[PDB]
Amino acid sequence: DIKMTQSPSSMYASLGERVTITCKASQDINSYLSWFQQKPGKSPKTLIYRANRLVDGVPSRFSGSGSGQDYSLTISSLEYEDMGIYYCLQYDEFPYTFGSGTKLEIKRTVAAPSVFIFPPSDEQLKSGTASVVCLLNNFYPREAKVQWKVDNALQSGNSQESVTEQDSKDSTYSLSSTLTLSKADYEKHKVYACEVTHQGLSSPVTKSFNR
Amino acid sequence: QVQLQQSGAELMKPGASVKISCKATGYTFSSYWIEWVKQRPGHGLEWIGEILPGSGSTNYNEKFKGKATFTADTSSNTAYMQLSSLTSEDSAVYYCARGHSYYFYDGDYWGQGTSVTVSSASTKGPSVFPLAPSSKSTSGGTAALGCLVKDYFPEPVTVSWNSGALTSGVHTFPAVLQSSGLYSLSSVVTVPSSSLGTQTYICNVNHKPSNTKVDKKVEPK
Ligand SMILES: O=C(O)CCCNC(=O)c1ccc([C@H]2CC[C@H](c3ccccc3)C[C@@H]2O)cc1
Repeated sequence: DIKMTQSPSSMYASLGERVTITCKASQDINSYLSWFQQKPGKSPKTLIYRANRLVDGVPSRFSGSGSGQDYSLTISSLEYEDMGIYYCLQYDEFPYTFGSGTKLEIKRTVAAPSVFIFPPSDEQLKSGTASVVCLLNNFYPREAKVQWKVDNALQSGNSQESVTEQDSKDSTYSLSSTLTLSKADYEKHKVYACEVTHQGLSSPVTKSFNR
Repeated sequence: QVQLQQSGAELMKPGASVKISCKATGYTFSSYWIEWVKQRPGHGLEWIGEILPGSGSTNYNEKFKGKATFTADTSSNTAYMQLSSLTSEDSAVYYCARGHSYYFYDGDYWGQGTSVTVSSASTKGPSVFPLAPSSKSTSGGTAALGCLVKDYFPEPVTVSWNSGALTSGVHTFPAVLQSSGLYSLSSVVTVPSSSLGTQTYICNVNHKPSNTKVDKKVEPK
């Protein structure tokens, strides 16, 4: 019933910045709004209730404000430990409803990925299956595009990507894309290639191999 | 003093029902509502409903009505949530949390969460395939190599390189659930080219649910 529109859906910020996250309710909720913080692998934690009351024990750099339909959470000077996901929740009317979340990550300078491609091993081929892997190593920001081409044929739906969390030392990410094919088909073709698009590349890069 | 202890991870077949528990302590169970929340990756947090132990009993989100049923046992201070007719859409972490009370409220206490995986898959050790580097030269170039840990169930798998002595430049990616219904992950590491001939790189893989233990040497070739 009550729609909570939370913004932005994600943001990159630097230590020391003031971060403001916005929640707008489709109707007036009389300040019955809470803010939660959730870090990787941990349960969520309540930061603010009734729009502006600080839960005991939460650092005062967090504050909430607003009334009516417009609310916000502010972190006055961002600290590394604040990275994670934030949600608002209205509890004025049933069903209580959460905003869709704001992913807060650490900002750094753009870094193109180094790209590597790996042919399936002979070990796996006996097994009858073929996995071709493409690795995008140490890049930033997160958005990236990976397109698989087998001879000239664009592959769709037979690949899956996985991404690491920002590295704790260098704030970059890494990503793997695995293209799966039957042993039959793999043999049936010649040129395997992954084309990678990313902001740090002034032009798409392709790494490929001939079966 | 106030704590909510939730029951262990559960692996259920599609179509079954599962009852998860939330044992509350350090406060008067009957006057605080117990809230239930679902988190599927990629679907943020969802409110399921809440129940007031002893009193005014329940409020459900019309969407989970029929899928979820709450109950709470006052003598044991335990609240329960039953999910029925499970599907993959129900695979998620489920949290209980203590909400408000007639007289007092000042935020929430959250349970540690209960993971529920719904799959018809059978326990299975993975096959570990090498991701061989291609470089072998120029006084210290930079090559990537790794291991593909394929087709195991259920999570998780653990991966280390050279029994843990190589941790620098190592990225073990999140597992991905394949259409086959089995999981797959890769672990990769970048080393100096120069070593590809000298040094050995073995990835150590452990899948406890199937008591699989593999040490995989990955060499250029
Ligand atoms: O009868 C009435 O309308 C309420 C009268 C006074 N009520 C309150 O002050 C009051 C009412 C409701 C709440 C809510 C706050 C969020 C809390 C919660 C926390 C985490 C996850 C889900 C839900 C549940 C709690 O239940 C907090 C305070």
